[PDB]
Amino acid sequence: PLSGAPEGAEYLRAVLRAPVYEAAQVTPLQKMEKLSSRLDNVILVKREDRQPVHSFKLRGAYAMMAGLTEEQKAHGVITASAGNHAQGVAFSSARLGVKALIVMPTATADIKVDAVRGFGGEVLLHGANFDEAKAKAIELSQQQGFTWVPPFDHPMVIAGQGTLALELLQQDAHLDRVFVPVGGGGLAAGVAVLIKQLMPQIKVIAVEAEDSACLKAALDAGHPVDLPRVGLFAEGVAVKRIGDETFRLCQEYLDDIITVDSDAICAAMKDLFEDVRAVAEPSGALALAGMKKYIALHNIRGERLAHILSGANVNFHGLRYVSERCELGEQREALLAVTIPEEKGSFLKFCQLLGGRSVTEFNYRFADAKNACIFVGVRLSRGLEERKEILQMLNDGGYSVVDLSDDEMAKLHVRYMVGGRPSHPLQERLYSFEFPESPGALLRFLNTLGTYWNISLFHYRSHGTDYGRVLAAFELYDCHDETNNPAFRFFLAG
Amino acid sequence: PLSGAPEGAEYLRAVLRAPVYEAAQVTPLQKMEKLSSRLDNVILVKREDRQPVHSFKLRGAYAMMAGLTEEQKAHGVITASAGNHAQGVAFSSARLGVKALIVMPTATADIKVDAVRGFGGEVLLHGANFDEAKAKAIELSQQQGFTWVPPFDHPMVIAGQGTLALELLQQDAHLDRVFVPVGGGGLAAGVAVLIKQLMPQIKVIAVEAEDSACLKAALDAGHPVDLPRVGLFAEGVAVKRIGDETFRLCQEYLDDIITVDSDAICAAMKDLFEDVRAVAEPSGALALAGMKKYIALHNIRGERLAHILSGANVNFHGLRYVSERCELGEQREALLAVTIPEEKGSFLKFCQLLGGRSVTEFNYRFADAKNACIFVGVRLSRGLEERKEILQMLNDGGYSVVDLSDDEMAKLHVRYMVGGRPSHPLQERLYSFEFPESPGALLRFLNTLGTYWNISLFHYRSHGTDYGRVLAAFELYDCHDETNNPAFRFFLAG
Amino acid sequence: PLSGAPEGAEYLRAVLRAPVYEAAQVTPLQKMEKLSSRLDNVILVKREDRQPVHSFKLRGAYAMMAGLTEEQKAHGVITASAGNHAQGVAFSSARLGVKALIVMPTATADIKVDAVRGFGGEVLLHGANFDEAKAKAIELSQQQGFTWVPPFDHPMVIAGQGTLALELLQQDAHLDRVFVPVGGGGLAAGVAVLIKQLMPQIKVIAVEAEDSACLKAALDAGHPVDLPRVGLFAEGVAVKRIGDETFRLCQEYLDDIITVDSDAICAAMKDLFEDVRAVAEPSGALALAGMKKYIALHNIRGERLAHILSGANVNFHGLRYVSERCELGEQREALLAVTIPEEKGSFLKFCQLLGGRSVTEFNYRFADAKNACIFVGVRLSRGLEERKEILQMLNDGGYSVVDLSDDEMAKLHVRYMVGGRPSHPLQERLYSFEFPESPGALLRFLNTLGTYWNISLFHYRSHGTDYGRVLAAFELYDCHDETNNPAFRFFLAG
Amino acid sequence: PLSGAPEGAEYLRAVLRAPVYEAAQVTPLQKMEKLSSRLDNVILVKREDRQPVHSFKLRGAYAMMAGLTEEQKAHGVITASAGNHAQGVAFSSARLGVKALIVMPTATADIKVDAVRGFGGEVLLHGANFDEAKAKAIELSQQQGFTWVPPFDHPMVIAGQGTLALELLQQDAHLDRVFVPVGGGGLAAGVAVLIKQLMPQIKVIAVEAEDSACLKAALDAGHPVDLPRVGLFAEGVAVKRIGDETFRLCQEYLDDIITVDSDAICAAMKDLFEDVRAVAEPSGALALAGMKKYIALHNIRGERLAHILSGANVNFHGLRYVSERCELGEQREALLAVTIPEEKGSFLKFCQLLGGRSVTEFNYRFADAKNACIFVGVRLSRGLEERKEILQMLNDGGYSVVDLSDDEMAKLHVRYMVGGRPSHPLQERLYSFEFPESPGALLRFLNTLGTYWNISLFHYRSHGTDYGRVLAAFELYDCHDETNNPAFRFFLAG
Repeated sequence: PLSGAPEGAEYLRAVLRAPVYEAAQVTPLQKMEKLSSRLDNVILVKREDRQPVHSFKLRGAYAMMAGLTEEQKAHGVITASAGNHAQGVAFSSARLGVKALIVMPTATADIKVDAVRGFGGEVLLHGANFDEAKAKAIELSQQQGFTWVPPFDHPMVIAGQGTLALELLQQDAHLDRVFVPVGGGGLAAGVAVLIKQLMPQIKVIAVEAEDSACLKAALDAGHPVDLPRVGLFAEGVAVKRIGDETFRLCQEYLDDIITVDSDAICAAMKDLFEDVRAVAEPSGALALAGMKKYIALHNIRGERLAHILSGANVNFHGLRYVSERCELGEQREALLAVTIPEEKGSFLKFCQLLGGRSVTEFNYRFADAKNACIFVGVRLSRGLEERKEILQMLNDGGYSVVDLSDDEMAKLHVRYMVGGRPSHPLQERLYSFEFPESPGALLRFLNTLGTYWNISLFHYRSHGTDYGRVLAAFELYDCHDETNNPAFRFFLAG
Repeated sequence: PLSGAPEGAEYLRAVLRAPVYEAAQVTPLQKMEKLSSRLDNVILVKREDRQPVHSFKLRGAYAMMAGLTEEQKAHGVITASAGNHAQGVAFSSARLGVKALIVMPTATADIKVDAVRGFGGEVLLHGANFDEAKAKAIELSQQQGFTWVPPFDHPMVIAGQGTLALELLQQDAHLDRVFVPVGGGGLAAGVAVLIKQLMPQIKVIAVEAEDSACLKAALDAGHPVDLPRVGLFAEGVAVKRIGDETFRLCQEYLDDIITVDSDAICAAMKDLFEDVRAVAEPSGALALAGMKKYIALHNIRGERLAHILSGANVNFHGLRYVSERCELGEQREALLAVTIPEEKGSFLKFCQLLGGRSVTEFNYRFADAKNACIFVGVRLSRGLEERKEILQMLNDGGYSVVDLSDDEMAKLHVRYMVGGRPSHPLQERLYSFEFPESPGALLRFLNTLGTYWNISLFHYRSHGTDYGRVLAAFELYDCHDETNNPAFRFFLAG
Repeated sequence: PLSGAPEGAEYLRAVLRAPVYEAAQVTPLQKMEKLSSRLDNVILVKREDRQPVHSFKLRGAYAMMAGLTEEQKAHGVITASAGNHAQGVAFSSARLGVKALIVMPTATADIKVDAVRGFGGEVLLHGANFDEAKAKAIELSQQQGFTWVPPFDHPMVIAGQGTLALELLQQDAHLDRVFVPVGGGGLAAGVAVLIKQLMPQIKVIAVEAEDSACLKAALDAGHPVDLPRVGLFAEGVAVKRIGDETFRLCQEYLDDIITVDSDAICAAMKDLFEDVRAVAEPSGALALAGMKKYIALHNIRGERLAHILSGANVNFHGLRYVSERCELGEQREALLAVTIPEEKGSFLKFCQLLGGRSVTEFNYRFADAKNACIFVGVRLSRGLEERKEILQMLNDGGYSVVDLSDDEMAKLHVRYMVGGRPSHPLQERLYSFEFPESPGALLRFLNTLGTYWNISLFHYRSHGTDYGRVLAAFELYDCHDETNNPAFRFFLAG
Repeated sequence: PLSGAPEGAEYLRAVLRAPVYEAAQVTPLQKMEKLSSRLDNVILVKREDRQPVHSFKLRGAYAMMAGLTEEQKAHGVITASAGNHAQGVAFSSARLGVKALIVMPTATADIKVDAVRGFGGEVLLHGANFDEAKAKAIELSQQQGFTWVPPFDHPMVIAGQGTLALELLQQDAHLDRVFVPVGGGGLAAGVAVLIKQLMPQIKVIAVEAEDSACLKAALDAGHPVDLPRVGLFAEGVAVKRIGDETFRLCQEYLDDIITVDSDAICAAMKDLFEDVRAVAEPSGALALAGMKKYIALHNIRGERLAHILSGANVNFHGLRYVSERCELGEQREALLAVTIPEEKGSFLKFCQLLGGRSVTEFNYRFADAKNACIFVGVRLSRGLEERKEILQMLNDGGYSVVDLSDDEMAKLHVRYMVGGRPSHPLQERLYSFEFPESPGALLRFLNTLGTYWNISLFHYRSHGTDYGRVLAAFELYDCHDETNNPAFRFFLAG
């Protein structure tokens, strides 16, 4: 049984002896083909999302729990967590045949609670926050003799995580460098100590989120230190203080460290989905984000580089924020302020020039009696090249257009704010419409709507798929009368 | 070699003889634990996204291509597709050692083109649309002797898809019913003919998208018929006419058919991600959406039910639309019209009552000199129960609140339209702000901003994670002066 | 639950549903490369010796036992067997978690008893013979409620054995014919009924030992019949009466039957060891022996032919008889009666002509004062061709030699009988010798022994490896005085 | 590329990088249940007979050949061998896509030649012996540029063999000691250097055949030395001189060495067959024979001990010698000199007392007119206990019996020599007989034969199975007249 501050050879022995395959499985090491071509390196991903709990954490939990005494196992284990560690402990306890109590705050989402219960753990809801949940777990440990299972700061947890690197070196014995995400440091400590026993020429690089960089803080100070604040986007690495034993190993065996911001994590999440069709949680894509930054910083080319996709436990709706952040750094649409006359038919005449393109925004509220201003978005497939062709076509067609595609406020805020109330109150009626979405679908809708009615409001927000949905007001194809809709009355009526 | 209209026993023999495991692999059959508990059935998912091309289509393509003569193989194969069939053909041709030409429209996204090239196919860009690409492929087939590889309407393609059902019946020999998505019918034809040879008591149910229901149309008419229109949300099943041979088999061996709308497909995509952490493309989640509708329609309980996750090739950014549609049928936020005085400090005083909750929207534009109206969104974790508690707390605090949470126009349109131009022009300056996102973060920002300045515009749209980003205008923490921003000038300035 | 006389489609369903992989495993189907080349067919072996009990029998036992009711399982199972069925039942009961009592005669070898105990069965030693063991098992079944597990005559046992054919047809879906050994008929019934449901064009041929041919007897009579006698060489098929339900299926679904003698089984055992390095028990090589006979009888060429290596439970010492029988049909040695003078040095002079060959026999006892007769064996590597060269060389050297290589009595008996007592009593002393075995080793020993002593007895029996061991008597290199050895006194002394 | 005399860390790196799984496979590590119980240790066998060439040798050959330059690979490889190394080289060259020439003596058995050709090597028959074959291979290496592939003395061959130990330590990370057979030392060098890098507390023990102990000789001298002679029973370890580089590693990293004789190897071969139903060639069972000797020498108990079953390439007929040697150290039969009167019926009356036992020998030739002496063998199942019961029963029945069961000359020689010529010439006729073999079968034959005829010769040699075969002569049930058989005339006639 490993205790205290083991030597490197002792950690190697414990990694080899850790019975993790009673619960965990050997996960694939896959080449990222598109990113490898773009970045001129062989980039490999270690797919720990393929574990039954969708993260690496069952490795360390099983290794530590399997190493307990028979009396400790008879008295049960306990931890405090609503996340990946809780699932790892619950699953391991089902595989070992040991009682596991997991304490989580009372406000924990039911889906997280049932996930842990489904893996085999007994759950106790207690506490206004994580700190109160952990205090209760520790008190129950004292009163009832449960053994606390730590998320990272324990030699047997570290040895368990080290089994991932023992697989890695046998799946590609020609690796040059390995990138590892760092929360409390158990994964990085285990990977680094094992690699440096077997193939010490391999470089091991820690990656932290810049707003949750407790390892970097500790390295700068020479010892663990508390972060005042921790960003919450990447939950798995949202750790304020590095572990004592994980720090000892990371300080000794890591070769480098790099930090990245949340938008870089977002772009790495999209990379992983496009290349290997894997969803990574933000902490699971952190190591790739660091690798990409490191490749550019050091002009790395021609090497074999691996990162750990450490987990996939992210809520489906969380991917909307990630995609919205990725779009800001991409060129998927043109954003235009188009000034056209307030004459009936002008909207149709403009859209006729857009032709068979996918319109993503077409937003307007009456203001000036002479000229309407429309916020127009157009899907692009060829980026700036295509944006310029649309601008040139609109100019050759005699339209006054201001390009807003690089306007940060348009991209971040104003695209969600076009509309509001008219300059003076209008006698208008309000209608919603729906049509199948295809290139030219808005054009054909406007052609059908015609010129008889003066439009005083228009909202159309489309991702380019499925159905287009229009809100329009007219002064005095599914279609529904929305006149005097309460939301209109409070925020759009004059 | 199967030709024409084979008997059921001949299809069974061809399924057993199809050498698909030279390219495809046996995919897992997994229990959906959460959905099984909610719907009181054992619900199983066949994970064809685990194929190397992330769909089932390599099965039929390899079986057909492996069955060609040596001279046909020497002259190469050809198809027209930018999607899952193209990848299946390209991958099979690399495994068989045969030249494959794939013709795709010239406007095909580069990522789709490189995916096919990466699987081993030669790509020819030709045509303004799919029909022109297919005409060129057929002409090249005539001129140069390439053998056309059809996406569904061929007995050896059908037999190849049938290998999926041969695995299925050995992975759970106690299944009650199997649900299958239908595009052109090759998958359903192969699954149904095989199941009815081996275990005919199993029910096989076709699932179509209601806006792409060519099998249902053909069943109603008694023969294949052209759909006038096909919805494009579910690309893999966007087929206007059922196959001749697939129709013969589906008419004879299917037990039922059901259709579903796009929002049901969206909800099934979220189900699959939450239960087995798999991303399905819309066609890949179609069968589950049908199964859920069928369970309710027929009060099915206590049965073992399987569906095919047929593919995972959906663009990452496409998940934003899916999530936005899912949210409309859920209770994740309260939407409020809050009327508060136009006195400095009123925004802070209201937010102080909201306390440590996650605000998702806080949007305002000056209108009336006496009362401001704010569009407020609040994240919920306990649904309508929690919504009512917030309403009651706001009422007990003396605020005039209109609940907009069930207002379809607020949910679909007005939440993207609050702002616009003031009732008269104002002397104002515009600033953007950013702060780390956490419960109470907007409150602490407003507390810091203080009461010195009269706010005339406020926009704050948050998913509740990472960083909060505010746009505010003031009449005469990262912070940037945005005064006279062009997007503001055209759409927000008075 | 299958009962009575199920239809073919019901057996197919039960084969698919039999949960055999909780105990048994998918076994390899291997090409026999050397035999395929010699016999001009693709000959494949299904390796049921790779099951944990080294025979197929765990398939049927697990399928039947898993299908019992909860009350039957609670009361336990029982059978009577000291062989492969006992092991199958014991192993299945350990996997199912059910009590299994196995009754075996009291004289059962300890190694068979401990094998069954080691697989997880409780063993009761009872009875002077198998019939008394079975009567006790049946009585215990009545008194204590154990469910009898039959070795073959039960629909669920048959369905269990059928899983082997379900694997077979997926491992080579292009098979032409399958050969199956028949004891009581459970294996053949299961294989035939399954194959004829899935690929009825495949021919299924039963193979019986000619001295244990109860299926052939039953087919000739039209119903099960008792054999008066059963040969005991092939224990697994030593069955006097075909099963009732196995007969029904074999009569309906088999295409042919063939019988073979024990020497053919012996040759098939050697074939299997030489080609795939597998040891088959006699019943496990029976199907191959039938296939070889069938190929020649019907001039089969160019086909894909499979047989079942049904078991490997044969005692190591049993392989000596098998090898000795194989040698009689081979040309591995020349056997000679060499008449040489009774002059000191004649043995050495003859061996000097043999040179560097491996002598297998060199046996002599004084008889005639003028001419000695030696029984000489010589290892051959080139068969009759080499035999003739040795005869020609001996004749050119002036020796009188009678070729005994084709003498059946020399091969079967007299090679174990050369020696005995001299024509009159001699004053002799007896010595044993040992030397390292190599070509020419006997020659070098005789050269060292020299001509000083008159040899009156010589025995040397060598397999051509390791050490040569000589017994010699002389009238008045390890070496031991054996004079007045008791065995010499009773059987060799004059 | 490893060259010269690498450090331990360099060998570890090369073991991890050796691409052996392009040809070799991970082989099982199995507990020997019966031997573990008898010897009070956990005894595990590493099953290298499961490689496609039925020995470990493809590991080292593939690792060395895969590491050659492109030009070396283009010019081909060569070796000289008719055994396991030849197969390893031939198979590797087929997997690598490289020409391999294997030179073997012209007298090599066709089955060995075709085995190598079947694995993919080109074979050249050249030379009167192995030394001439090797000289030709070396000359062809010089003239045509083939790269010589050595059987053991090369760092990349050693690293390849080391992959076996890398599997071993992951299959049981709690091993105490590992036993390894030693021919030229490549296996032991690779196993020892790897184990001592990863888990140096594990003891590694070399096992040599006492008559082929070139490592022990080299250890005693301090450097490689030539053995004058090498025993040929264990072909794979029949090496006269240890390798230079293998010696360096074995001297540094081995913990002990032990030697065993051929009979111990024989007993280990039987152990392996009885426990795991594996056939080992003599070199493949050598390590187990050493382990058994080591356990007794050092009173080892309670440990986890592994040995390498290094190969299974032994000819089927070679197992007869192994079984015959094992029988000498066992108690499977009683051997008796029974003196009975020369009165018609005496043979029948004696056998009637033997009853239903299995007679293995019943041999007689007329000598004294008053008393016949019979050589009688009886199968035992309860060893000395049962032998004594038979002796006591025969004595109580009034027979004069001399126990020959412990007589080494009876067991080794005289059992093959009872018969010969009568004291004076007799008028006799000779007949052969055959009957089904079962307990009491000889008794029933003698009862049928009756008392009418005076028997002057009787030979009956049975292994107790299948058919009993009698030769008998009578003075003046299949049955054939053998009178004046030539073998009788030369060796049995008076």
